[PDB]
Amino acid sequence: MHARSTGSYSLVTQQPLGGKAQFGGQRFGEMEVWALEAYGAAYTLQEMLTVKSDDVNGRTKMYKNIVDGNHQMEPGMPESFNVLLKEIRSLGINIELED
Amino acid sequence: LKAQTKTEEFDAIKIALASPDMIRSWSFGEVKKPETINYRTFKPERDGLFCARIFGPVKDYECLCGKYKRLKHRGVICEKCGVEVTQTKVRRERMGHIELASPTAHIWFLKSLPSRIGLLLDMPLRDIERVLYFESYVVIEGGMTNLERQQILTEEQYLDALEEFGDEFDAKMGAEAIQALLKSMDLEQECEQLREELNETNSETKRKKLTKRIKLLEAFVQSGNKPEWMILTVLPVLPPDLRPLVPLDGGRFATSDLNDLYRRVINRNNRLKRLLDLAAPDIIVRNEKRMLQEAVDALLDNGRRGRAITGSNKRPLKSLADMIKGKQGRFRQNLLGKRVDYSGRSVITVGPYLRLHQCGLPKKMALELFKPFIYGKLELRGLATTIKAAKKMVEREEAVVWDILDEVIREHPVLLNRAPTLHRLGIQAFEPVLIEGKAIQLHPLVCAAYNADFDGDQMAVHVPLTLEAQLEARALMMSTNNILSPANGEPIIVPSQDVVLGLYYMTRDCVNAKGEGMVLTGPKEAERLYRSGLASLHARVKVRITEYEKDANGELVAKTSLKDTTVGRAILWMIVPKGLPYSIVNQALGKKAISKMLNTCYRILGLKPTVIFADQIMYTGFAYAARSGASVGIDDMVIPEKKHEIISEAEAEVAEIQEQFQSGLVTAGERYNKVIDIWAAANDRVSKAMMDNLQTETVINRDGQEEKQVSFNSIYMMADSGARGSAAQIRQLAGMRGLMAKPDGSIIETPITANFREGLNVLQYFISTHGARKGLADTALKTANSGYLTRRLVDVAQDLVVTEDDCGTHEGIMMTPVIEGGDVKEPLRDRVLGRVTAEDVLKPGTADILVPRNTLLHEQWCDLLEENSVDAVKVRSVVSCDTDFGVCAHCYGRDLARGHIINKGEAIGVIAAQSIGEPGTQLTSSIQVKNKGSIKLSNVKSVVNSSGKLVITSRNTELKLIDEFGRTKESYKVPYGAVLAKGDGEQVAGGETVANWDPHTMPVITEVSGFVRFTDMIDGQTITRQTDELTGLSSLVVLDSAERTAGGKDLRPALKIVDAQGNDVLIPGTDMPAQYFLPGKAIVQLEDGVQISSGDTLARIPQTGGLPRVADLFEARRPKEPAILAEISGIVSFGKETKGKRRLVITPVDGSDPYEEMIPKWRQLNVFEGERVERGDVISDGPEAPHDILRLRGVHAVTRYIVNEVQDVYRLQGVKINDKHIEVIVRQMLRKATIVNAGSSDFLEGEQVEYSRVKIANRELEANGKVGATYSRDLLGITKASLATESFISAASFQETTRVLTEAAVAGKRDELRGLKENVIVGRLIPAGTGYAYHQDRMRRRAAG
Amino acid sequence: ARVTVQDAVEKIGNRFDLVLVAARRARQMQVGGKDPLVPEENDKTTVIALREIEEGLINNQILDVRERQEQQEQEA
Repeated sequence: MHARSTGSYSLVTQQPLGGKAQFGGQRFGEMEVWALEAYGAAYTLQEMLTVKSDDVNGRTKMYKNIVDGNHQMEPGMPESFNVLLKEIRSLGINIELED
Repeated sequence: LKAQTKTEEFDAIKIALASPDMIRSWSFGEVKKPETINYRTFKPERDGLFCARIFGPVKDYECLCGKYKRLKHRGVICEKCGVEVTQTKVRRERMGHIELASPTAHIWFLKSLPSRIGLLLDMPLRDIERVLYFESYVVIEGGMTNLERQQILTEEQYLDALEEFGDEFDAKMGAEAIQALLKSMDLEQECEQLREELNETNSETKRKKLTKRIKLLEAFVQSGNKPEWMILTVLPVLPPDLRPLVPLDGGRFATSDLNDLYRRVINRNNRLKRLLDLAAPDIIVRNEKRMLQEAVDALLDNGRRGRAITGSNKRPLKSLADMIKGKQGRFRQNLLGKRVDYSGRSVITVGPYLRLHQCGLPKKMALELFKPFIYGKLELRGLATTIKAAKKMVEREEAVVWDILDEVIREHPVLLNRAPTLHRLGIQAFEPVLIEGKAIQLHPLVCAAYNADFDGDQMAVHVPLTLEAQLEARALMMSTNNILSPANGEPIIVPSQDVVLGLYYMTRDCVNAKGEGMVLTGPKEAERLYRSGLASLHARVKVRITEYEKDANGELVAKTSLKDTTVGRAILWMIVPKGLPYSIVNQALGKKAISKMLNTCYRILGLKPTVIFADQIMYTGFAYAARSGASVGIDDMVIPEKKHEIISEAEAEVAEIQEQFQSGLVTAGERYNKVIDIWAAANDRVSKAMMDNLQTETVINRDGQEEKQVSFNSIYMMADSGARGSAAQIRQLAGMRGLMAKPDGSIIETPITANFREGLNVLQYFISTHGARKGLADTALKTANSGYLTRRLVDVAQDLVVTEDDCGTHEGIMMTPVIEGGDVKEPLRDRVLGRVTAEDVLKPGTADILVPRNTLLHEQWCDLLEENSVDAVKVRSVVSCDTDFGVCAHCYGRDLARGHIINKGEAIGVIAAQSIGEPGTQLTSSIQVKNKGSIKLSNVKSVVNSSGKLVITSRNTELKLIDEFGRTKESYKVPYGAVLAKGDGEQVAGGETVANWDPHTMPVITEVSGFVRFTDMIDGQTITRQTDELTGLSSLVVLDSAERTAGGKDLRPALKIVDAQGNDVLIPGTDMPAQYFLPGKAIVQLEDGVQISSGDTLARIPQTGGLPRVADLFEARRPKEPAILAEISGIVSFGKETKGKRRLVITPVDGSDPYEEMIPKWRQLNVFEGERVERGDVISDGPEAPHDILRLRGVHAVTRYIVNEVQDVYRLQGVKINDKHIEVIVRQMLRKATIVNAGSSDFLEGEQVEYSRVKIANRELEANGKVGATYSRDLLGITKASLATESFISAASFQETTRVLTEAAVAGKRDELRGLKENVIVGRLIPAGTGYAYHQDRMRRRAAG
Repeated sequence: ARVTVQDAVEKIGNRFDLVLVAARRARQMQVGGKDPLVPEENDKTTVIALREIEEGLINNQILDVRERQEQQEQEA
């Protein structure tokens, strides 16, 4: 029994500190991901692999959000997703969503 | 709906080539000085990567110099250097630029496996490299000179090209020279031209590249791109907040080389522009552009140069590529998805008192998982001032906050997902109950589906924070929302063992019981009758139970009946919901019955009644389980002393057989199986020992001498409840265990005589030792492969979504019961159960339709199907579904995790994967007809000769058992020249061999009576005189075609049927001569003069099923010795003897002539050269090719053969996955189609089948009459399906990035964020399910109006 | 407590769109935008929305009406 939802995360990677030692959150696997795709849980899968503990700032944009109790967010970007656009930006393609 | 004036969501996404001018649209400032130091004092110099004038405020509304420390100041810049004050957080989006003074090419698009630039300009990549490395000059805007426009000219040669042509001639090198060339590409001129020659060039190396270039050129047209947009004049610059620079304690820097690369990109860049104001010579400043493009490479990784290290430090510099992607896609969508918030990871525990819709959660975990709610609730009511004051109350765990905790727990949905969860049945939703403990308690009757036991199963708890997720909980993931298995409509949770025995000791009958005989007016006082115990639980007592029945369409008419019933089942009724009949609970309880009871309670009474009833059962399941006190210890077991009596018998025989070998009668192997058989039969006698013993041996004095009752032995109860009593295990436990396999995979002929209750020796152990080993190994590895099995399944069907209801097709495939071998296994009913009828189906009665076309076939309609004798019905298949890129409900059905109509929004691809991948761990002479029916000879031409034997003269001998009804029960394929005791239309009993043949002989018999004259059959020429040593009666044994003679390999041994005149008797039906060719290695049972009867011997010729084969089924491997099928209807013949191959000239009589195959004759050919075969007759014998049957007979043919082939695999595995899931899987396998005919597309391009389906849809329509290219369905393997990914952002994820990146980047092909894996990468609602109508909104606002 | 949601299927049986709609209604209930009409039985907003749909008093039809009604109230 190691309960971890809130605490502190590592610095080298967004991966949380610990494991089955201090802070034992669920190291969510790729195949449980596929279980959530067997269900209609798409919006929850959204926040799951992004807003929950993956977006370095999205997690705080949710903590300061639920200290108000408002469960309502906008379609935010995985930011590194925003850096992926800049990846194609320095090559040949580019992002300029029109209209 | 209507598009909103409001800016709600960011719409479906686009991705295409753009303009560097639009990169100038991001002109926030120009990066100049990379160094942010005073070149001594570490002063944070602006005017560079980290500048406010170039980008923005260091802090929110904060000026560089500090002239504006006002978070009110917005817009007003620092008049020294433009510092427009805005929020510093936006600097995570600050885009700048640098005006290059250099036209730069792209070596990445050059050295990419697929030489993009080569096939772009149609110039050899070799010469292209000679141009970009600035070693030779390419001719530009010249062309019609000494050399061509697409050629090079080395330094020496360009000097020659000048001495000859200074006139109208220029030729520079590199990007600038190629800029000229791109500025002049003649796209569509070449388009006309490349199709002209697509019909002109007729060589492989020619038109291959022809169709290649033409393709991508009109692809540029598909987007409207003009090659210039690849030659960068502008250098894009990232937001400052994307490259860290932090001081180190002491006086150093702990910086991420992102800076040390962009600094390089710019050091070199400014030096380049400097070198041009200085106007240095060509090759030198062009060597500078080499360093400029390698700087670009330095950003990817280093491109494909040489892994650029830094000064005295082995380190391939910071790779952006790997840093946004990585492994398994990216480091989020991979197993790397961090330790989730709103989570709690710990082991689990039981909890009987835990209600249906709820679970038990630890207080401690509850604290850690509900804080924000409590903070927001404490400052909402006013029992805390600030959130930090709230921290202090929970800092001491004030009883106050626990009540606030209560408020945020009462009706808060919770999501429970275990770790070992591979299938969706490990995810549900519940309701919390405050538990003072450490382990997560769970509702018992759900754990069976979880396959989560009590050993160390750690379930992670995931808090549904948003109301959407909370609603999703109580919508599809609720405990009471996951009743059936999404593989088959049965209420998946069947009482396992404990609860079964509870109700088993409840409803049960006997002869002796206190009170047996009295009368009660209600089961209620019957309750107060046994809870007191003034009578036994199995006494036959008359109690007035009021059973009900939905005699109406919802109004359950009451029928009060009197029942002489056992007290236990009477109490069972107080739990039983009205509608259900008392007859179902008037048994001795059966496990199959007990599960289908709730299934019928779901059929008759519906959902609700079943649910609540199931819970009631659980509580009394434990209740009367305890009343049983079902114990078993040493003194309660019983062993027959008749067991050691049968062993005495078993002793005798084997002793004698080994002695037969001491003399030499039976051989070793003969003795082998002999031994085995008697001991197996001995175990069945030991069975008929302990089984009858423990079946009814207890006799009790009651109303007569001693009336027996079924023995109440605990063993008996488990063995009859079905809960856990498996008479086989039990009988290896009390009776002789038997012969265990051996380390080879065979069998040690030595049984485990001494049973488990009694002694065992080390000898018996080692027999069984291989068994232990065996088990472990297999499952320990099947596990891993099953995961990759589901991996390949997701691989194949990601984008399939049911997104329509009715389309326009009146097609599907024929559904038929798998009547094969003996018993009729899968019915017509249980296949169609939960599907939608294709056509208007007639009854066995003619012109009387019973099931109109579009009808949802459910239980009653299936009972309707079984009121008559309708055997074959078609159902609209999803592989025939006319829905383009998706499926319609009128082609799918209703069998799901519910019993109702499949809705739009149900992404079915992946749910099929899980449902079908689950069973991975559970994977591995003279026939007497036993079925009592009428022998019906279908299409077989038999005939009566001497002795009345109904011999066979056709291979299509399909024996059927048309019963008293007409529905075929048994089916037997009888070999050639075999005996049929009975005929068509004559009833036979069960136990008579009418299907009598000899597998050691395939006799060649005639159809009519006539003499046989051996033509061209002399000894030494074609036949040998092998009149054996046993039989002296004349026989001319035909030598095969290699043993005959040199010039005899062109001579054919023909048997000619003539009469007493010398005239040939023709073949029945045609005008062809009866010249039967005696084959090779044939023991001719006749001589010259023997009149062959109507079917007499004339010649005598003797002769995985699990994961493995199913895996190859996915790759559709063409086998070792592939059984080839007859290509076309018509005559077949030979030509050109063994040269390696042989001509199997199949010339049509009603088709086109030229057809002839090449087949090595090492196979046993069953070619009927005298017969006019049909397109589909097996030619050789061995495994088949899905491919071939698909392209020949058709999709529908091959499709249901394979799903029925596998229907037999899983049949013996004991699992029933939905065939409809399997149907969609196969459609995705043939996702692409290699076109055959030429039209408006390519002549052979493997293109999307549904895209081509909409093509022809509007080829028949307008803009055409009929030019439409008619395709041939191409069957693709699974690693080809994963290879043919249109979602390049998905292929790039697990395949070569560079490859796939450039693969789509050439035309910058738009993935509108339409699908599934795209919604993973972006993190947004898929266009189905919850986001179905959500994306309706989104798609109405994208790429349209 | 709530035994099933099959009654929600009787009115709005999308099984998924249900989630979307009522969830947004529960959020207007959170933010002081509005308030419920069907008295809660200690049921937090999720379960309250469920009751509203099963009876069929406040479904997608009525919710869009409320949307346009607020538009006349904010404009004037």
